[PDB]
Amino acid sequence: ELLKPRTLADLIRILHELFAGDEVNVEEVQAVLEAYESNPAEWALYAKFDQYRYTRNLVDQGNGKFNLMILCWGEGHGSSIHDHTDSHCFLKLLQGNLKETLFDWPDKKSNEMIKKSERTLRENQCAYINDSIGLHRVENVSHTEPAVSLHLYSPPFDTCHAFDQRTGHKNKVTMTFHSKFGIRTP
Ligand SMILES: [Fe+2]
Repeated sequence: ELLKPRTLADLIRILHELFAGDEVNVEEVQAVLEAYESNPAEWALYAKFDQYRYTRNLVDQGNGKFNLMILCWGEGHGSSIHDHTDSHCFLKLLQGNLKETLFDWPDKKSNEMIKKSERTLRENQCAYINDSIGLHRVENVSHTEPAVSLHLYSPPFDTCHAFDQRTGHKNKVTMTFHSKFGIRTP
């Protein structure tokens, strides 16, 4: 029985129930994430920016079956084109806007990866990606406004691949947490 999360803490409680089982109802999880109304005071602890690139800040370790984290994107900060390592990946905007560009999995032949589409994710919207949908790049194209997003992955993963837009060639990247539970982890 999906109810509106009153706060980030409440959202976290609800996610624990939604992942209590072995499977994931994606539309339910997306609906719940979207229904949470971003309250900057509730997530200020996790919103740790870096001047040069976006940061990943662990919020909740889940129950074995998922991770929840907050990503902070300075003006002009973006990601590589990348996958999500056979996991569900939900992205909800907490502040500002991000541009998401979608790409197809490349062919083994070296070739330019051409975008299949792009959209602007706006405050409070929750997007979903998984490998069956494709690859994406996410960027804060704003010149004046930082962005903050809330990400949920299941199962958790700490490696992914970055793709070279010119060739489609991939390289494994190990993902790191800038902070965990509000504590900077260098
Ligand atoms: Fe991503």
